[PDB]
Amino acid sequence: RRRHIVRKRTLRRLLQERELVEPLTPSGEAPNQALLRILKETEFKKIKVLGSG
Repeated sequence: RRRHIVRKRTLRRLLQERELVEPLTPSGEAPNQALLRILKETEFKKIKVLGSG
């Protein structure tokens, strides 16, 4: 234990998603949206927090 995030039961979906979303599909439709939702929903969120000091 260290942080607060579902990892034990999560990996279960990952290990089971090896025959669906993983081989060709990284997360879903494509990575372009992964970086998009990350960079577009965390564009300023992560930076403002990371550049606190």
